[PDB]
Amino acid sequence: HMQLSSLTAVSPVDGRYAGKTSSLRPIFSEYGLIRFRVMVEVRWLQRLAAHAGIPEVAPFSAEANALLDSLASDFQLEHAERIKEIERTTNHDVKAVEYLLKEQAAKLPELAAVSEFIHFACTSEDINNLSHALMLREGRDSVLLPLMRQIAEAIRELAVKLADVPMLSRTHGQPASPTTLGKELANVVYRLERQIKQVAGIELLGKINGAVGNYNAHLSAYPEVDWEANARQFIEGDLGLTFNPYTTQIEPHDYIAELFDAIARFNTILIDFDRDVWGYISLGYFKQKTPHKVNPIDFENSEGNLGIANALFQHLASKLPISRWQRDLTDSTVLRNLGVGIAHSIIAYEASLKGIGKLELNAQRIAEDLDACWEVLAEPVQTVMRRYGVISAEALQTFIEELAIPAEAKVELKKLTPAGYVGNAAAQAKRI
Amino acid sequence: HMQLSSLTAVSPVDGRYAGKTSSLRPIFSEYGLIRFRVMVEVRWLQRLAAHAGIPEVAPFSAEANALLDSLASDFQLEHAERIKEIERTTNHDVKAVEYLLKEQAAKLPELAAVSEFIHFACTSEDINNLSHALMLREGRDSVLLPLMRQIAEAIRELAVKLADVPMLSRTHGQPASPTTLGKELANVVYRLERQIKQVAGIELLGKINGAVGNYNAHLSAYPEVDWEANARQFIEGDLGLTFNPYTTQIEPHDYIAELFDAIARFNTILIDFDRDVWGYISLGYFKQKTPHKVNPIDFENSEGNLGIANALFQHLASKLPISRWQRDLTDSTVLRNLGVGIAHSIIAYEASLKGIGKLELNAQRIAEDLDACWEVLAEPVQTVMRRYGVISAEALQTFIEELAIPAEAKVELKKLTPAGYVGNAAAQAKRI
Amino acid sequence: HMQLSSLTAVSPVDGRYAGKTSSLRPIFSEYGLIRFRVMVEVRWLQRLAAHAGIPEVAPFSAEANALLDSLASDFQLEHAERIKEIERTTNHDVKAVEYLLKEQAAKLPELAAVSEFIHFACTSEDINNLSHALMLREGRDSVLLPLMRQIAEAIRELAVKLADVPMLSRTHGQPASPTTLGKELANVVYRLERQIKQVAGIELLGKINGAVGNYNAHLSAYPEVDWEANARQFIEGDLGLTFNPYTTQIEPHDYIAELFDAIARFNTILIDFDRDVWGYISLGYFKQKTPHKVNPIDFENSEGNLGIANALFQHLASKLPISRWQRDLTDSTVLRNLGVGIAHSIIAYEASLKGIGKLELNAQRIAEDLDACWEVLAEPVQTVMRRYGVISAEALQTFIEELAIPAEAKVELKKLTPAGYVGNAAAQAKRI
Amino acid sequence: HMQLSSLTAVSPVDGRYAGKTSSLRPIFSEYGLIRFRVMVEVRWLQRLAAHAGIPEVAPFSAEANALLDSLASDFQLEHAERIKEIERTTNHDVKAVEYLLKEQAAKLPELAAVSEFIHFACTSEDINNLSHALMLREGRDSVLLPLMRQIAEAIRELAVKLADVPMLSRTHGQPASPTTLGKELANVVYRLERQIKQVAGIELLGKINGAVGNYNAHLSAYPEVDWEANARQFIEGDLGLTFNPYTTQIEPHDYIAELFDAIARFNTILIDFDRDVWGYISLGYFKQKTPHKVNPIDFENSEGNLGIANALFQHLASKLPISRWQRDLTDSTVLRNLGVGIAHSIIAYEASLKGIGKLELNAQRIAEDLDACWEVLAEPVQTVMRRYGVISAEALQTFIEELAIPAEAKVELKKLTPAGYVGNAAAQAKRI
Repeated sequence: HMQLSSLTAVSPVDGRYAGKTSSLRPIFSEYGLIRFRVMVEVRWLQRLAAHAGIPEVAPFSAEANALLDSLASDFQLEHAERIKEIERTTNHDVKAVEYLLKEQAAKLPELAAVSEFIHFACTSEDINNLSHALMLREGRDSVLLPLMRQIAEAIRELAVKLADVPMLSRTHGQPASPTTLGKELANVVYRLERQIKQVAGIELLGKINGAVGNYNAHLSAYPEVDWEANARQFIEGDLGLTFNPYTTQIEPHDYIAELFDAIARFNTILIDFDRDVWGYISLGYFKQKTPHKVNPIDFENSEGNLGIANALFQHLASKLPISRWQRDLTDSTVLRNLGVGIAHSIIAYEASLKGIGKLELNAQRIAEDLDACWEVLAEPVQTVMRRYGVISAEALQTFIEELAIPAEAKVELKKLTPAGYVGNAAAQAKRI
Repeated sequence: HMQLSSLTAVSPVDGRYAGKTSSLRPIFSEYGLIRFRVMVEVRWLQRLAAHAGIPEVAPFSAEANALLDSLASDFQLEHAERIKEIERTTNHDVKAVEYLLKEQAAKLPELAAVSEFIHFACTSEDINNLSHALMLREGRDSVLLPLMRQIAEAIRELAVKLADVPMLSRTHGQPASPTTLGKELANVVYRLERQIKQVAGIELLGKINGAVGNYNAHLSAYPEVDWEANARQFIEGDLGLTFNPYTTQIEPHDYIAELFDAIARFNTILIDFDRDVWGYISLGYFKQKTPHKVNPIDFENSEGNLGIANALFQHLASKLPISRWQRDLTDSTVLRNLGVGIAHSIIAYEASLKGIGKLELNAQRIAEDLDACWEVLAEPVQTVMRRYGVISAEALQTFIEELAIPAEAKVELKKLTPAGYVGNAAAQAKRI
Repeated sequence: HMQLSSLTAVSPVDGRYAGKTSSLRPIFSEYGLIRFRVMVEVRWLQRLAAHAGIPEVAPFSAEANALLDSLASDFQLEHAERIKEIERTTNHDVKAVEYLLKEQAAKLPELAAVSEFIHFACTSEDINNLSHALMLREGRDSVLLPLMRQIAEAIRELAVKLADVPMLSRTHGQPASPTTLGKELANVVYRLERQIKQVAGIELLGKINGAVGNYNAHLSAYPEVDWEANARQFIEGDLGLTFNPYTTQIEPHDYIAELFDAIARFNTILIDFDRDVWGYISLGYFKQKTPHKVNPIDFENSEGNLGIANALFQHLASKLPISRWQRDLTDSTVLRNLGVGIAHSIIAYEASLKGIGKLELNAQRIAEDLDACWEVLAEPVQTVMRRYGVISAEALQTFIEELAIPAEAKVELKKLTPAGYVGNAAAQAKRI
Repeated sequence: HMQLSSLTAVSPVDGRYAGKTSSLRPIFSEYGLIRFRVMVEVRWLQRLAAHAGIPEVAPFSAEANALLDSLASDFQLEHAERIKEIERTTNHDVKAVEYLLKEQAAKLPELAAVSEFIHFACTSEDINNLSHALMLREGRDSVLLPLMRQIAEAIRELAVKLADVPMLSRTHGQPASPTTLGKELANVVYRLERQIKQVAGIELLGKINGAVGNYNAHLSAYPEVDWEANARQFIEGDLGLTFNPYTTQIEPHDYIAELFDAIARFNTILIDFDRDVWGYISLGYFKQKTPHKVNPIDFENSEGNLGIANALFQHLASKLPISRWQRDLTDSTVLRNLGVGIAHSIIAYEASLKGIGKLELNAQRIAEDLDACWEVLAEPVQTVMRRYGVISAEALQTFIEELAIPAEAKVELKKLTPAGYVGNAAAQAKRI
């Protein structure tokens, strides 16, 4: 038997790439799950204390709220370790959270007096689903989106820098009408930013409604309380999530599919970018900074990890929203992997950022391919001939002068070179 | 060699289920692709005719517009057959569309005079991408969304009808706090309608910008025309699509991934429904209308086709937005399958609708399971005991009377039966 | 409503590519399913006639066997059309096959006398599973494997032809130790032929054992007959398939997953080849026969169709072998698509063959890249230095002469050029 | 920042399920990769020492082989830690292995004398591909296959125990001809054992041929050595793997797809079993040992993990065998996940074994459903009537006596009960 460390970890998420994924440890690990379960339970008790229709839980003093707030906003590793020890006796992970809170409540008579209202009328999935939404919110807002925007801005900076650099296009791998290198990078920024907006806009849904979605227990004890209004206030007001009014025992997980589908679309664009840049490197269009070749390993590591991320995202999106009758428990183990596709994504984003920072233009190779391709000028000549109802630089001057076009058109056509035939690529690139 | 018919078709889309998919023949077949290519080319010529900066194409008479409008809005099978014959000579499908329009333009001297402006400055993908967006728009709006809404409304009608029918819940397959059958159906309506809104809201993106995205040819012939403003007017104003300002030779297909991801999420909810209903049938909770068992074949046929649809949607979403450099042509053959996942979806939707229409409540079996499960009343008794700081119908009356709870609580608790312990399921179901 | 033809077909299997998939119409269409159902039923009746333990069915005369053999080995479209008409009354597809055979048996008093033994003791899935295995056998052996072997042999011919052509290798897109173009093609042949052997070796499993796998009905009527021995004789001896002794109502479909996984592996190698050849074309290493560029469209069409084929193969392999309890009917509709992944595969194989036939070496471009890369000779110099314990052609001659290596080694090292540094690539390529 | 432990690990492979996956730490972690790289390098040096055509490396003394054998067969964590420290200076993981071996060789003048032949003529992928094959071999043979066989034998034991227990079948969820519970379990054993044989039979392929597959460096230094024969001897003879004679820089990874496809097929059968058992539990056919319901959580945890395993297996099988030209490096990061699908598989296998061990027959519920379904006897009555050319127990006795069948048939038919109508299910189950 070998002790666990990054050297011995089976998955490279916590192994080879442990340093790239460490920002997810407070969020998606069992520690993070425990952290958010504690937060939800604490806030639920505070909600009952604030609710005048639940007189059995009175408003808390500053002293009692200080203790509760410390558990919900300054959670310590020792609390999670204690919950793991408690779970040895409860054989149930959410019940262990309840008992930790009961142990903490025993420190103050004011909290001990209402210890039986911890988890009041709740089912385990009331705590779990809100925890998952809060985990996804923190992962999305504090880790994933910042890296996504860093990629977009890094590519934008290069697109503007290279906006005026003419470059031969390749369609089906072969010469095509010219563009600029900055324009080809700007195209990627625009696609990535569409998906960033979609990722940021996904509603993160939560519920709190008891065993099967119908507030049965709540209404047996407190028939006069509007539990649906309380649930919406708790979820939207206290927790800052979006309310899901119709559920079974579980929140149905459609929004997780929505979020993972959006991240996967961002990742697909980044795969396309990683492969195109690998190709530009193979052509010698980029070189090493400070010609020394640039090794494309960072783009390749990114590409490999994005494919794994997307395979996990696709599976979770396809499988999570199917649950037998009022639920089966297959989702419990699967939801322990909410951070794994995110981990492979952020490994890839860091790698793509590292690769982008190594890129320096090799203008000589770019110009070499463009000047060797005067065939790209057949298209503008044909289009000008077509307007007026009608290869080498030397041949172009004699051909154009013999055309039945206005002399002003011949003057501009005769000045045409492959590097000049870029349309409005540069203006489009500059304003990305 | 065997002649093609629905009996000999290799794919069941045009074979066994030809009658279920016939509404897609005007849209996603090669006929539909040709139809929309013709429409785009006609509208492009009309756009140039309306554009004062393109004086070489003057506004058309009513007579000339009548001919053009007939091709763009009353397209005939004979025109598509002629395009297929022309393609034998052009060896190029978009070029065959151009030649058909040139043949039609030859009928009127006014149109013949501008025949060289058909396809002016366009690349094949300018026509193809707009065609694909228009195909997806018609398929989504006229075929897919109506069926999706029919499913939601059919389930809503049953949910309201059955809103008051108490039913034992099953979590991990085993008895749980009761609900109503109508509530369990209402949950599905709510999920489906979220995805319907997402499907309807996807932007269908188009571009028209020449060979590589930079208007190179347009600007060589007409340097003074604002071609980007013209493209947005054509796409948003004339065609009613959403403009994509940054592309390569192809429109990058991210929006197709967005649309297919949304349809797939709807389909996942419907798989979940098909399987749950199969389970309710297995329990005998539904019977045949007009007890005669109901055969669940329609739900099973739906479930099978939804899985195929989603596999195709996932592949197209994952693969289409990756294209080498300024494009490779792998997307051309793949985009001929835009209607195939939609076809399997609508086969499944029709089957689910047929199955829903066969369902009739078997109240005896539902009540039998509920009355045989007094264990579900432990939860409300525990919760009431918990509020006040504290199985059979006969045992419940003696147990409750011995509790230290207010007599008003004992009166309500003693009246508890499994069929009565439904929380607010009925009110939630009725307002779906 | 539009009449069905290849122009109006929704799926390109029977649409744009109808001419490429027509060889599957006798096999995987509803016609093919019907054809094989008839074959199985006829052979089953003949098996009972030959079985001395079933005296109620006596051996058939030559006249009666002539009629039966015509249905089982010279099946006509009119019989399938009649079965479709009969199905309008039976509302059951296998029952319609039974009634067609009863109608044919009515033509001869000898067959009419035993018409009630058509389908004797069978369940629908006894007929269906054997039909599916026979469909897969004919599709694999008569269509798929011949095309797979054609690809392997076409690449082999080019590998041997080009075995001596030195070529710069590219690892991570950048120059690496040289190989020969023929060697790089030979590598593909070897991989493809491994998968061909695996495809050909899959056992195609069948069963015939009544409603749930236990011969219940057979044993009630004929308790003294060894029905398991009869089933193995029918399946292995009469039909030439492999016997599956343990099933439920359905044959469990694991072997279909085995077969589809093997075809998918062949297809993955072919995708890799299609993309590598697209790359060699982009480098100008191949040109058009009879330099004129070769358009790589055939490789791109192949690549696109292989991805679709593999997505369908993966879904059917993953979903078919899961069936609720003694079976659910979701497999029935899915198995109508057995030929669809095969269809996309053979579309791709034909396209790859067409592309291979267009390839002609462009020796000038290949030699140009090799001579411009003397850096590849650092590896052999280092290795020779390492053996004995120790860039340009002019610099290499002076560097080698100063080394403390045997003079015989310096003579061979000084003769080193990039095009000569190919190891044993040519000998490996020639013997593929 | 949080220190890594099982509590803080992002992936549940090394987190919640660390205790279930610990047997993979010596194999698939970075430690395991390093361990096998060291083994391959040591054995390669020993191969050169044994090769008379490489006189520069003489046979090793017992003392020198003792040191080398200790590194290759008694590898210590401290060696892997040292390699990680060395990698800080080399910036290259395989080069760090080379330097560790050079440091160890410095301990003995005999080994120091040939330190420059460590890694002689090798490329990094020569070491990596053999390491991967050896990792897969140990994972398959020492961890995966033993658990797979444990599942098969555990189900076999229950199948034989329950071989005589009659049970109503359910097809499309509804009553069907009876079977025995042991027969339904035996069906699973047979399917699982077919896949076990396939998993065990996959060839694990290796190569050792330098930078691009052509032995370029080897032949420059030792033109007279048969390096292909040496490679086959090393791989098949010294390492016990299967030789792959045609590769590029990488071994192409087809065999990894073969292995992962086979494991995935086993896993699909186990998903089917997990779901069927969940269903039998929901029906009350199994209860808790020592009626107390059995909670199906172990089957649900298994089912969830099998789906994740298969998604990873499918992705690696589909992506690994595609590598640009003579290779791209996307496979390097992906191959760090070789153990992750295996980890989710063994988590699921342990869970399924735990669930199987909790199952105890509830004969009362099984008999209750069977006796309430006399409709299953229509099939045997119809079949007997059909042989001779022709519901309740009381109605069956009067109906059978009125039939024109031999009196011996009526005596056996009149004795028919649903629980007796099991065909040969029991004999098939007993011999599994």
